[PDB]
Amino acid sequence: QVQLVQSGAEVKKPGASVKVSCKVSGYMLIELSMHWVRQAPGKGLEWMGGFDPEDAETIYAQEFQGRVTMTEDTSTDTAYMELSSLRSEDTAVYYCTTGPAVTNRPADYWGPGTLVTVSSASTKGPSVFPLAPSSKSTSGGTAALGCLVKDYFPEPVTVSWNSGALTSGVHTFPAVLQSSGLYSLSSVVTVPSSSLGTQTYICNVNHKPSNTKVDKRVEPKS
Amino acid sequence: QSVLTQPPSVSGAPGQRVTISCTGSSSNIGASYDVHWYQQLPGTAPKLLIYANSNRPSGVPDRFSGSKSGTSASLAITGLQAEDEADYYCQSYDSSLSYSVVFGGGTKLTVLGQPKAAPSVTLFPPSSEELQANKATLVCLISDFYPGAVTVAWKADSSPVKAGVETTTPSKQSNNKYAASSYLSLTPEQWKSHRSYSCQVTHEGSTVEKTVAPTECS
Repeated sequence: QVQLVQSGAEVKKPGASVKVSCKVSGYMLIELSMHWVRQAPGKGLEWMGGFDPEDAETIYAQEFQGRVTMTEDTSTDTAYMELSSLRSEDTAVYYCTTGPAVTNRPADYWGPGTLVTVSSASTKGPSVFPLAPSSKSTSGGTAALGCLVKDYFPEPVTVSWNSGALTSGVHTFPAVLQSSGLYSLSSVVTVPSSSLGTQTYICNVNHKPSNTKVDKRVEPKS
Repeated sequence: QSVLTQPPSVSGAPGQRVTISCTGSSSNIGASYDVHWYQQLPGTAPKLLIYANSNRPSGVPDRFSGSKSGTSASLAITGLQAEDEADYYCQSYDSSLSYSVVFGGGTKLTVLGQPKAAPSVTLFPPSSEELQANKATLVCLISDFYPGAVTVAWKADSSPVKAGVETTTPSKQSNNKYAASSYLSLTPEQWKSHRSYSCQVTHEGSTVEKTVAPTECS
């Protein structure tokens, strides 16, 4: 079918430009109508532009005309959106979307999105601390342990446990914005309490804006 | 704001039928351009729900249907289920200047009558690694509560404390309950100089309090 992968989140300065990529697999790019739709945090969907197969032309939305460029590399099945003269109102998740060009549909498939943050503040990778299991985090046959992902910027951070081999009973919480203007979040996993002496637990933290990954071993409190 | 207009919110009880309208103009829906609908579940990307006014993509249940008449379109959900809590967006095309894709402003759907659920609260003390870095953070994690309103208070020993507390707004989980977290920032000397700290979570008149103490290695 169609699968889409996008470039990673990043912070850009006001007045700068951003270039977001979208790599397509399953269908060749020539068979697809590519579009870009953004969503500012807590707001609705805004179409930026995309391919009109009836005229065979890429058309931009009025509000971005003169600031946006959409291009493609069909040798690599990759589409690109570049947005210039960035401002606060451009902080948003940018989705590539596509529909088969044989249809008029623009968004049968949505990419995973790329969060672009427009700010004068610089990128900061996280400091990761273990949240060790103890008698005060146990619930009989299960126990809670976690990771504290401190003082990063911009969003997002993702967390997995044991490389994704633990999924049931993972909960990664939304981040807090601290007085410093930096974010923190936590992730917890519930595991068997009998296990804790012998099993290895690792939180896998990904901060794409800083090109940082941290695998933090979480050991029982001693 | 939006070129297409939707209600901000709709609600119904499980098993009932609810409708979401989408009104446009003679340059979009009234020009006979198709209307598609997208569902955005809490924490996810939008996904196609209805296409070409009334058709279901593979995988969408037959409880979802759509229609169009004149300048308006409507999404109907029968047999409403708690998993249908989501934001719903209509989409069409508008020829006022050139080709364009236009969206509705979205509708938040609430499923009424969901049972109250008390919070699960876990409180972690500062890690040894963080203390050795001359910092200290208490972490209060609050999950699986319903409805979404929760109050969080902290105590140092028995006395209320506000300095250093930073708390997130409740956020809808994928299971329709809510999560929040609260962080108390202290110096290592403050952490070591009290007998205990507590996080108190109040939800629908009842309170869950967890405590940690620097003299525990538990």
